[PDB]
Amino acid sequence: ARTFFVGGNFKLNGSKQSIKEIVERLNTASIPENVEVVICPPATYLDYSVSLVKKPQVTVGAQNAYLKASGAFTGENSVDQIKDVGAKWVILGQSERRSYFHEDDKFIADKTKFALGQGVGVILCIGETLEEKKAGKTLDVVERQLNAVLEEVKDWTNVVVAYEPVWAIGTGLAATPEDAQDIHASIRKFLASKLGDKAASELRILYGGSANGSNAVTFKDKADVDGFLVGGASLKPEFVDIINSRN
Amino acid sequence: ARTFFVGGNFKLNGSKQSIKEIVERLNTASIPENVEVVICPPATYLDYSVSLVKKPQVTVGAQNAYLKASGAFTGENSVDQIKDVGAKWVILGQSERRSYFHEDDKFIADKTKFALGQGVGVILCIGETLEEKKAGKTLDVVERQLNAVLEEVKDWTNVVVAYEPVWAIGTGLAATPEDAQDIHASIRKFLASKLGDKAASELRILYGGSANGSNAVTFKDKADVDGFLVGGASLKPEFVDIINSRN
Repeated sequence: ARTFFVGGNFKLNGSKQSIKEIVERLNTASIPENVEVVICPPATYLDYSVSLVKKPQVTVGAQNAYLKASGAFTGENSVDQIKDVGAKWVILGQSERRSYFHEDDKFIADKTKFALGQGVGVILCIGETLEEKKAGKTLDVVERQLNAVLEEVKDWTNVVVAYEPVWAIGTGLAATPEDAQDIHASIRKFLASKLGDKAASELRILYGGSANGSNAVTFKDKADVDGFLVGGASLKPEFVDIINSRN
Repeated sequence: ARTFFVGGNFKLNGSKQSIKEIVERLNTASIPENVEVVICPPATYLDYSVSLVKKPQVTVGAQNAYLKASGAFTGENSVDQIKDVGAKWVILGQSERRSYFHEDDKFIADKTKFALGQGVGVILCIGETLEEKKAGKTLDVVERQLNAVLEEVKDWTNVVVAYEPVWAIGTGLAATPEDAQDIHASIRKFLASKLGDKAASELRILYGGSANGSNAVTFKDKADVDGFLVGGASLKPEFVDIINSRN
């Protein structure tokens, strides 16, 4: 049906030694032939991380890039440059970009149609902050985020959606598998009625936010929870345990 | 006296073969000893550029970084990972960053304090738009931008300032050798106000705004123009002509 995807966002972490030891353990882990693993390092180690990977199921992605591949856009990342180096994914739209780094939904929307225009796969994130949660505004916000992408992008084959309760981001208190299933399935029938039942049925919807070694098995029999976006334990050994969580 | 300095801000531009092509031209061309050349590629290509650099004057620097070193800040570059890959400089303030990406002056200041503290040199940019230019806001804008820094950073030994007349950067006109001289000299004495004659006497102010092979020699017997922050011509081969403009 859909393939189980485990994305590992490293974040502003990782040195050449630590990238050596993480992608060394992934080449040594015993994972299913039938699993999709994307490690997303800081751009300063993407080229290195692709030198190091020797397991076919693990491709490498960047964590942010800009919506034009060349020019005077100092400080920025480019899809063409990460692609040259051999990476196949870019995370667009993290709780650590939109809040702090002032990324407006249209900014992510336009960014997401140029990336797919360029061959790369996108990891798109959507998420409500605890007050939007306190006021029963979760779906109302997620649809608002998705709809800006939706007004721009119409083939979402190489798109994955990453739902991140902002209040579960690397706090240690995740959603329960049950709470997460409801919203995932809600996002999918919203995305059925906006894209088709076939495309809504192919799209992967990753849960993100305090996902870790021991709680991944509780999300084991959750149909609309197609994988995981692992931030904090992406740089821990229990990362293979979240990749073998349905194994 | 002040050492000649030539910074090469590549912006969002390059590929492995281009950065290979470019570093080899400097790796073998005639360049004065005691000139200071810093090439600033995209973050993806920083590690490789350092493996490629062989001519000692030439160090690599990153085009932008955050005010923290590790953590939850997706898409950001870290002062330590640039150091890890071996770049010795970070362009900050630079000017773009203020316009499209909205970096306020104090964001820059704090990022300069932390950056120097981390032991990485700062190329610091300053400048006014055509709207502060025709209004006659020029000097009080730069004094505000520099004052912001000045309150945080109280040692300026590994700082080079860059004045990008924003009415020139990528527009394709270089505001004269004469009014350039006068803006640098103005801002050298404002710094001397805030750090004494001593500090100001050794600090470098580089003219940014369209500098190139054909014209870098008309900035030659200009005293306060201590170097250049080349954008576009860094890619091109006249970048070598600009390291020899001052003979």
